[PDB]
Amino acid sequence: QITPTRDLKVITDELQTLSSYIFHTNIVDDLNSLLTWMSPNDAKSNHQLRPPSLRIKNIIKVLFPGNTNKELQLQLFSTLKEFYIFQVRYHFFLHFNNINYLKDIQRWENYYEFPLRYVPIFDVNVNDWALELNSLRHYLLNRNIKFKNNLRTRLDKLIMDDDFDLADNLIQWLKSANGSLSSTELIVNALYSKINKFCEDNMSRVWNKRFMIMETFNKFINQYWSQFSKLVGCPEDDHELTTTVFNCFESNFLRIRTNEIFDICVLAYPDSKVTLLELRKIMKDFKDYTNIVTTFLSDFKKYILNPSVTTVDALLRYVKTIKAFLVLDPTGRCLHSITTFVKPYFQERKHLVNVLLYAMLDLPEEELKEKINFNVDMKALLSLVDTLHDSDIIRHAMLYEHILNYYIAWVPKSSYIK
Amino acid sequence: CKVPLAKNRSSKKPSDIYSILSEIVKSASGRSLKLNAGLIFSEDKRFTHVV
Amino acid sequence: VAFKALEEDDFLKVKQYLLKSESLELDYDQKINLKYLRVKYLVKIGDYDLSMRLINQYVKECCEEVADSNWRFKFEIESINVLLLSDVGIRSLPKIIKLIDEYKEIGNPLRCVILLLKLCEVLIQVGKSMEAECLISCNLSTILEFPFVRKKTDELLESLS
Amino acid sequence: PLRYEPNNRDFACNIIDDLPKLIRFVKDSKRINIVPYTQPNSLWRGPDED
Amino acid sequence: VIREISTPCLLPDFSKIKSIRVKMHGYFPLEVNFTKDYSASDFFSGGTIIYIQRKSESVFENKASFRNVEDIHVALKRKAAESKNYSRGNTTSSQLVESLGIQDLTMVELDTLLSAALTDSESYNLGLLCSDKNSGDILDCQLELWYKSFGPH
Repeated sequence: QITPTRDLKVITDELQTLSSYIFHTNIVDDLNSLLTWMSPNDAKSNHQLRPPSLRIKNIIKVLFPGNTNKELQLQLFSTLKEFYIFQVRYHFFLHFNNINYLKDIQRWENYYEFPLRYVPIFDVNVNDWALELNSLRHYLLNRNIKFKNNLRTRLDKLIMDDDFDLADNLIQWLKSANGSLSSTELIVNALYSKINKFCEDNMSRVWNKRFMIMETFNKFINQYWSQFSKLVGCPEDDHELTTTVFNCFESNFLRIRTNEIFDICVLAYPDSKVTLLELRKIMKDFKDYTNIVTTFLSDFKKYILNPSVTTVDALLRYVKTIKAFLVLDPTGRCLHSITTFVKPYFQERKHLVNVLLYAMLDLPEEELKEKINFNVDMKALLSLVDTLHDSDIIRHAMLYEHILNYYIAWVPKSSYIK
Repeated sequence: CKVPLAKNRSSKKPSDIYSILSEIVKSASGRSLKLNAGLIFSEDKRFTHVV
Repeated sequence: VAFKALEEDDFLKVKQYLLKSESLELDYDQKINLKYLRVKYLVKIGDYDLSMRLINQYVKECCEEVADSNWRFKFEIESINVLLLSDVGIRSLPKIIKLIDEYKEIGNPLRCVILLLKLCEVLIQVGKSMEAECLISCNLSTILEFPFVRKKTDELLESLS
Repeated sequence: PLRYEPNNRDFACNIIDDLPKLIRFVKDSKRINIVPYTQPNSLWRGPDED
Repeated sequence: VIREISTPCLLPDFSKIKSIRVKMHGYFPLEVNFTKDYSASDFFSGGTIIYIQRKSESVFENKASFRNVEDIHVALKRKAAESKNYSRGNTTSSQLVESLGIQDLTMVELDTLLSAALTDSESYNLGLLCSDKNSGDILDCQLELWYKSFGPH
């Protein structure tokens, strides 16, 4: 995209000489009047967003109603293009440091292109006017850091507020500019932020539902996928993109549940136990287990291991967590790790042995009250009892078949994890 | 003709004075293959079953 | 003595010593110092076409023959000085950055600070000294801890004024 | 609580952490023993396990 | 017949192999063809392991324009991968150099050079760079020299 420049003075003199020779009339003063009108450098003689008078329009009609005259007109048009190109960049450079927002550039674009409607100089088949404006946009992107940062913030704000049409207008402006801030990174970041907030809004504090990640993914798709596909321009049926979006949703769901696992296991159980089964379908790596247990132990000890908490409720919540994690983890290795971390605190409390064995044998409260000097919560006692009592935790032809069905059908610190 | 082997730039607790000295005096007096094996075969529990 | 002579601008004495260098039998550790001494001397004279071809050969052979990372660092920054001194330090931006983050992990503060000054110096010969002043202001506290860089650090301050 | 987030503009690297931590000499009745150094006020200021 | 396998897999006999190539998003591809002069056995005689060089996602690589296609799916995958580490900001030196506004190596250098002159030899030099057959931020260079030549002063 090489553009030539031949100085303001030279082209002005060339324009004056050509007009004087071709027209043989004193339109040079008028020609000076028009060029000032198209020139944005002088704010007094230009348009100032005002339509021209009859004089300007008539002269344009004269300019735009043999071969030597035709080519002379062609160089005159080329010289006018150079002058207009010269004027716009100089004006743009005069106000280059004054640009801090997108709305500034369109109003300047409108400011520059206001005379363009009244005087046609740009060929329809040649998108020259687009070329230099894209060139200036590319430069503004690649020279003005604060403008680049403002665009990032503006696009992020617009996509947070569901201002989709303007966001699309922003993106086309970016792809037209072809600057160092490619739209692909922006919409990825905008999409990633939007899905996270939507996930935070929807799948927080709710655990009693089943296959709810399907519901949230479906709800989000119905609400924004068409707009997002329009923004990107990719076909609506992009399978791989939807799969990656789904993979991010479940990753977010894993992250939130890890953060909330304490309240999930302590309070919401057993009502949230269904979510635990859904969680069991998701965790696959050792790091996930370690993060879950270290987070769970952190919150548990922060709240439960206070000696200020009643020992009866402490054990009651403790066993509630044990069964919850056992349902979550059939192996029970996490239970062992939780166990090994928590026992010294249990030995710290003194009445734990008596009350627990009495809970084991379901002793009546009267015997408890005879020799125990601290109140024991009866509704806790019944609840722990109910949890404790929860118990949801031909003869020759078959030998040929079973020997094939059992031996050919290939099935693909101690144990302490009973 | 120079088979320059690439030195593995491996890289956390700094510990204390005594622990380091105890370590050195204490030290004074296949794993990769198996680690590969867990990667050479994967995506199933067949190898453990056959062993 | 030669290094002190270089500091006191006694070019005649150091020049005579380099003549002894090429025909002496020297230990490797000694060899590097004289090898490092020569490049520093050539910088002061002003000829950089010879030194630039000379410094790169040294560092290239300072990584294959002997894996001396410390002497590699000292040679690299000399080349950085040669470039920015010739009003073109922008070529060194890829080189300086790759060392910064590399030594951030290592954690040697002296390495981290020296590259900061070089980074500051390149930014001021661009015409963007505004942000260079902003960066140096925040880090001024931790760069005065090292003595021998203070002379360079102080001198840059009057330049900003 | 101080929040000292890592910033590129902060090149003020720390070396005390790289240096090995000091220790203390305390002698009991049986013999002279060696313990890791703790600041006199570190017991109530140390990073909680909790 | 093209045979696609995972990394820790037992390739067939070396003498029957004609070429092998590695392609994956990230590390730039490496493809070697075995002619009659050298067999795979001789190539792997020193060792059965071949090393690959890392590609670089450097800010300096993308001065003004992106030659990279930057597909939406891989970009989303990379952001998700980065967020996984982040879950497990201006903390990177590349952001620092981005904040400094000195990403464009050439544009910065010429701005320093044009600061003042415009000697004929150097003037033709910048013009030669402006009219380069192939380069990057050519329009940026063209538009600076226009600013220097006929801009405010």
